[PDB]
Amino acid sequence: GDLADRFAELERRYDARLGVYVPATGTTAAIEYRADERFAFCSTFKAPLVAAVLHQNPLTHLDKLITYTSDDIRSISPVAQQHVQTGMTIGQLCDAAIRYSDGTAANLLLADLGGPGGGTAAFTGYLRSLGDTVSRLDAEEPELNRNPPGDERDTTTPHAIALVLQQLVLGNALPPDKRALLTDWMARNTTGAKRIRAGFPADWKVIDKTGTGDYGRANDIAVVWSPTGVPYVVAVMSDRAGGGYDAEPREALLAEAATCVAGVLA
Repeated sequence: GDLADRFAELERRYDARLGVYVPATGTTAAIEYRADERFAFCSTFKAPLVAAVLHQNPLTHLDKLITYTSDDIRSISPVAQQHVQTGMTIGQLCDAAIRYSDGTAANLLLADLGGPGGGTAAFTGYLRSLGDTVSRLDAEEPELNRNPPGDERDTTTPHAIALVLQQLVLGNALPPDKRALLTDWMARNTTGAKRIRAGFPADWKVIDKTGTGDYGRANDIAVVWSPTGVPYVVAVMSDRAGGGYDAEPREALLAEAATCVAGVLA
């Protein structure tokens, strides 16, 4: 049979472009479909963003209180928009950026990393530090969701983001204490319940970070553990740019791609 042909079928059926990368392991072949094509990050960048902040600071930084105003809410911010009077610690911002894709939390973390004018360049440099010479972040929330198809700004590839996530969660990019915090935030994220999680049987552990944006963009990046505890990284990216900037993103496409990945990893 041919898994690439089945991913092409999914593209036809959803009127979408699909990108998949599951890195090879000691027990398994890579899965790669449009893996070197660019896709917008959308909120998937918030996982490596939290990694960057963890990397750059001692863990005491998690307790630093960040203050902001209602004028700083410029994107979908389910947590931050309720704490304008209290502020939020860095740890709380990390939590909100991963579990609620909070755009203001992500913009505040970008500013923590790079200063007000340098956060996106700082983030890009963190990915350069992991060996990623393709990905680039250029805008903050919400504009990073909104670039036209073909614009390289605010893009990654399934191959690049999968190998970043592999290094962050399974590899040694972060010390194991910091790694555990990133893994726990991703593990307590329910935003992706209808994406990669929906394509893996309930006895597999799935931690993930979703992304959603214009031109029908729906992404999910996950680490999964088999019932016997074998880990894999699964990156699924999609867009529906043929439908225009207001094309509906389709979570189900990512669930079905994930089902096809789970069928070959099971």
